[PDB]
This record gives sequence, C-alpha cells and structure tokens, in this order.
Amino acid sequence: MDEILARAGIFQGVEPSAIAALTKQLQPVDFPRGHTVFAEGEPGDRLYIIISGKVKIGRRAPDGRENLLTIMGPSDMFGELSIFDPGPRTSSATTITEVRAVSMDRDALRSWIADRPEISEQLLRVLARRLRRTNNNLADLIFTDVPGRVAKQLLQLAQRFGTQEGGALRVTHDLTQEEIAQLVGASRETVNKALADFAHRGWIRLEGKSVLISDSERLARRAR
Amino acid sequence: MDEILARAGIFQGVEPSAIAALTKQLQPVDFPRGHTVFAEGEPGDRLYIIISGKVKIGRRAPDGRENLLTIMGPSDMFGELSIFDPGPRTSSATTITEVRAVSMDRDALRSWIADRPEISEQLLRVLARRLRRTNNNLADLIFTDVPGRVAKQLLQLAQRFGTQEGGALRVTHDLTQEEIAQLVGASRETVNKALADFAHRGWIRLEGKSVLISDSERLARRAR
Ligand SMILES: Nc1ncnc2c1ncn2[C@@H]1O[C@@H]2COP(=O)(O)O[C@H]2[C@H]1O
Ligand SMILES: Nc1ncnc2c1ncn2[C@@H]1O[C@@H]2COP(=O)(O)O[C@H]2[C@H]1O
Repeated sequence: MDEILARAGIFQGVEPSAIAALTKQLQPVDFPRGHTVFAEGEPGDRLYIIISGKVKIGRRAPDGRENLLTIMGPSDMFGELSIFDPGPRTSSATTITEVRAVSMDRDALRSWIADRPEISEQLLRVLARRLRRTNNNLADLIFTDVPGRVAKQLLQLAQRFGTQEGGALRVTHDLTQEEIAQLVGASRETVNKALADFAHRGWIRLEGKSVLISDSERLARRAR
Repeated sequence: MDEILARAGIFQGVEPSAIAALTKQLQPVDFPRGHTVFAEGEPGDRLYIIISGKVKIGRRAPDGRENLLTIMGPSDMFGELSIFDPGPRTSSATTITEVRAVSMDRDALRSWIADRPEISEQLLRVLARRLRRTNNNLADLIFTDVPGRVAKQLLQLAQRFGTQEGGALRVTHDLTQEEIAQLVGASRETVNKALADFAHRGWIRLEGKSVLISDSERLARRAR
C-alpha cells in the first residue's frame, strides 16, 4: 500500500527510497460505502489520500439538488482546499465504495513541506491541473450539449479508471445512474438516453456500475 | 508602484527587505487597451503581476462565443497555470484598459522558490482560492437562475473594485455590455433584461463603462 501512496501528488517528487522513511505515523482510516467523510461548508483541517476505493465530491443546492464535481480514487488527495486557502470545505466528500485512506492535518502538513520542499511544486501542479479540468467542466455547461457532455465524462472517467480488454477500455466507474447525470450536470432521463444511443451504436456497452468503451475514437468525436 | 506590487499574493510571505530584492529582478511592461498578452493555446513560460489597469481572462467556445473567467486588477497575478503544469494557456488574457504590468518567467520563478519556500505556500493559497471561486461560479450555472447570477457577479466586482460614493458603491468595472454577460455565462439578450429590471427597480445605473450601486440587501437576498 506504500506503493499506492508513492503515486500521490505529494509523494511524487520526494526521493522514492526516502518515501519509506516518512509514511509511518499517519492516521489510516476506513469507510463503508456511503459515508460522508465531510460535508460542504463546514470547517476542516484534514486532507486525505485514498489508499483504495472511490470518493465522490459533491456539491448541494439549498434547493436540494445535487452535483458531482469529480470522482477520486486510489492515490488521489482530497480535502486540501480548506487547508491551502483557509476557510470551509468547498464541497461534500462521500464514499462510493468501501474506502481505505490516510489523513494528515494542517500542522503535520507543515512539517512535510518544510523538510521536503519538493512537495509544494507537485501540490501546485495538482491544483493547477484541477483548475484546468474545472475550467473545462464549467465551459462544457455553458457550451456543450448533453450527449456531448456525457461523452466527455465517460472519457475522463476512462483515462482515470479504465482498464484494457483489448481495443476496448473497461470503466468500472462504481457509479449510479443518477451520479453520472450529476457529474454530467444534467437531467437523469436525458443522460440515460444519451447513453442509450451510444450503446445502440456499440460505442459503449453498459453493465452495472460499469461501462465498456468499444469505439473511443468516435466517442471522442461526440465530445467536442 | 512598489506598494501595489507588495500586495501581489506571491509576496505576502517575504521580508520587507526582500520584496525589493525580488522587485528589481522583475520586468516592467506597458500594454495598451485591447491588447492580447497571450492567447488560449500558446506556449507559456511567463507569469504577470498587474501594476495597474484591468485585464480579462477569457475562454472562447467553438461557436465563437466566449465566457469570461474573471477580471483582474492591480496586484493580481496571471499566467501562472502554465508554469506549474507546463502546457498551453488555458485561457486568453486581454486588457480592457491601458495596463502597466510586471512579468517573471519559469526559471526566474523556480529560482525564487528555492530561495524562499514561502512563495510556494502563497501560490497554493492563491490557487486554492481561485479554485474555490470557480466551484461557486460553476455551481451557479447548474443551480442559480439567470439574473440570480447577475447579482453575485456585480457584488463580486464590487467587493474587489467598489468605492463608497455617497452611501452607495462606485464600481468602474470597465466592462462593455457583452463583457458583463460573459462573466455570468449568458447571452446579452437575457442579461440586458437584468439591465432593465435593475434600471426600473433603481438599484444601479449605467454611467460610463462604470456602474453605481445603491443597494446591497435586495441583492444578497436576490443572489442567495
Ligand atoms: N473543481 C475541483 N476539482 C477537483 N477537486 C476538487 C474540486 N473542488 C473540490 N475538490 C476537492 O474536494 C475537496 C473538498 O474539501 P476541500 O474543499 O477542503 O478540498 C477539496 C478538493 O480536494
Ligand atoms: N478559474 C480561474 N480563475 C482565475 N484565474 C484563472 C482561472 N482560470 C485561468 N485563470 C488565469 O488565466 C490564465 C491564462 O494563462 P495560464 O493558463 O498560464 O494561467 C491562467 C490563470 O492565470
């Protein structure tokens, strides 16, 4: 599991042999599927790295309507925004499978950067990347229509969690039909038809909390 | 000049007798109104701090339509994202006034960070905060009604540019009709209907490029 940790935004760029010498006394946590690790708006000082399982990053309207910002998995950090720009959690963080993680608090995190200055530019790198992704997600809402947007999401899910079957990519995305619409940021029926059409043409084939992508090249053409 | 450069964000962590050191190294520049500093897509080795003027950071749709990510004024840093996660600019940076600014580049920047790790700690704060704002705008798009957004937007312009002018607020945003629209991520058509509604509910008034705000509460209610 040290192997999964070493793939972090933090542990990337700290001498790999020395990554052993530091991974010791962190608090390692467990969560059942469905656990609110923390809620949007509340204070918090902990940052987590996912050892195993997937966490969904949610945003909730006063109205009661839900929205998913991104899905995190093995090796992804979450809960760092309220640390770096001190303030409240910018969103809810909810487990999607059972989840093994490892957390560290604000001060523990201070030791780390002081002793291993390299971390900061990787941390900078993660937020910058996330900015880029979010910038895109945002423009997609102003500009891209639903099936176009579903295409992007499956594709993004696939670069992040996809495995190979041969020519085709497996995407065990551990999601419900409503969470997928929630990532896409549009109606549930509408996301399902967009998905049905793509299945129709054997571009994708749906199976449980999972999708198999046959024809990524056309898929990527519905994106745009 | 140097006290606007002191409130930059990069610099909120260095000795008073150091900002001067880092200020020499910097390269003064004077862009005219309607100048493109760089454009979404170009390579980027260079980051900017606006001494004065305002600049719009923008993204263009395939349809030729354009959403404005933010407006930037004295002390603001921009073009940092291609330093931390090297790649193209995610967005264009175009003046909406004459501008005098100050630039520094990837190697200059990296040298400073090895010299003074505090700079890292500060750009994380800046990035995280940028990411916090964007989650709010993004979610405004799924969750918040169309003039509902024009509220939060005017006030935010205010928070950042608002001058108390006889019990009211003086915001010289320097945005044309369309430019305000693009911040809200909408068509002039439905935006200028919030021009007219706030014109005969008398909370503002279109004076020059500027705008004078006389309300506050029937906005923080009108937004939330
Ligand atoms: N736009 C985004 N892209 C990627 N991750 C995000 C985004 N918004 C929030 N998160 C993550 O979800 C976390 C919720 O808690 P924090 O706001 O402390 O830190 C946040 C980030 O780690
Ligand atoms: N969401 C955002 N909020 C504020 N500024 C941004 C945002 N997205 C991009 N930018 C700025 O726009 C700049 C364009 O050039 P870079 O991508 O190098 O760096 C980018 C950031 O400085």
